[PDB]
Amino acid sequence: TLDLHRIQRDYIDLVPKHWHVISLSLSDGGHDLCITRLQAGQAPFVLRLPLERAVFDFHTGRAELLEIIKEINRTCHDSRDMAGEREKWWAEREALDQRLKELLMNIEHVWLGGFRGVFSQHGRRPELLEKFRAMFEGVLDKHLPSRKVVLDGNVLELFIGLGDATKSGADFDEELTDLLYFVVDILQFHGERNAYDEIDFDSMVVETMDALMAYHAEANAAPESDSHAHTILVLDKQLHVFPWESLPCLQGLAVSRIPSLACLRKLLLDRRRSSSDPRSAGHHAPLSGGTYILNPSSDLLSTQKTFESLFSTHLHSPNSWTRIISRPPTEPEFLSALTHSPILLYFGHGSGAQYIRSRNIRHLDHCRATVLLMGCSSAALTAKGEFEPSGPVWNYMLAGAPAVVGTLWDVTDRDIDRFAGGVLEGWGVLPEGCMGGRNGLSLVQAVAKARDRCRFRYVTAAAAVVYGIPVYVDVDGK
Amino acid sequence: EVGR
Repeated sequence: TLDLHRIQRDYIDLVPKHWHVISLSLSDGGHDLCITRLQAGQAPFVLRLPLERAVFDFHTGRAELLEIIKEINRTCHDSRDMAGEREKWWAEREALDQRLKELLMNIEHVWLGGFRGVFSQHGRRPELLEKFRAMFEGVLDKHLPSRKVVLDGNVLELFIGLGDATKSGADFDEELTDLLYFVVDILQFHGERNAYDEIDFDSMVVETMDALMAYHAEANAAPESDSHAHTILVLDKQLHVFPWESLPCLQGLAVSRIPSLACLRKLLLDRRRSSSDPRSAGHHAPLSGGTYILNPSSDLLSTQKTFESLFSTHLHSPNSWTRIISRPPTEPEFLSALTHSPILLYFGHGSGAQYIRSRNIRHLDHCRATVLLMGCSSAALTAKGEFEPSGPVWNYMLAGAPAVVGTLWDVTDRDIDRFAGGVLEGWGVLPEGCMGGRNGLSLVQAVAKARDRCRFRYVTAAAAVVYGIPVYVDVDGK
Repeated sequence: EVGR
């Protein structure tokens, strides 16, 4: 607890207040998901969730995920082989899409359950919270025996984070039950004893839900301006393989990853300010002077067709971009692009590691480039799904790249191009309407929205992840 | 589609 506060002072209090940091790790046993929520100017929140509290433990979840991934990977690489047979290939992938969707639903429902609100990006409102506290403590007085121990606000925020309780058809009964057990356990832990069977949980759910409706009614009447809130995940070595960002509760929200708090801190202090406001919190990369590497191995003819004219028209011609098309970049060219281009686009097979050595990405004085690796398994997870210090992405992060977009497993060209085109429009690298005015989402926000563009949200889009901090395109900057 |  002493150690954690040193972390708050020396790392978290430097993180923009509209951002919060969540670390995910496992207990030594593997039985518990450990969740820490960190935000500048906020008390740290530490959560320890036993996965089996209610046939589906972590080993089982991870095993199912890796098998699905194995089969997905198998489908990309058959693609060509199947010559009639075309119908069967598609049927196989849609079915895997359905399997992965189901797995993520089960993870959110079973593992997180009523604790999903820990991932909530809602704005904290002390005045409304004090009302909820009063009503909820009232609930406690009315329905418990031992009818003294007071709950931290962060615990109450879990209730708030379940979502808008005033939504037509909203049903929080299991979640609320789950959280009430938590409260009884905390009280119990702090010297207020209570037998489970002597509590009318079913009445408490009803009164608490009404209390949440009261909160959100007030919250809805007076909503705060758009925060441009971002979540940054710190993941244990074996948890990178999980597409956390594609869980129902994080779907569409701006979420990136960072290898460590040390990384995070370095990147924040390296931020470039806009040439010219929550947007000023991100790193700003000029549109001018980027590099794109398009179809380096020459066989991605469909991909080249998709982007060549657009990149010529919108990037190379007016914005002084370096163009590399249907030829491999030499390693010095690649390194030079990383040093000098604010944005590097890689549209090729894999991570591009066939074109640039890992050990040479470390020799770089500074990686200026924000790097998009649009290729198979470009996050370079291990066969066992682990994030290792030797992959390209880790190296970019160590060199100081502000962000890196990559994939957790293998993907088809057509569907990843859909995603990529989405990122570029939303990020403001390309004009609105290109794939069918210039937008300006953060890179993290643009990635989250662009998942919508894929035919398969899970088989393709769930693979897409971003390591780093929010990056904004600075159109007139230099 | 082609596997990238």
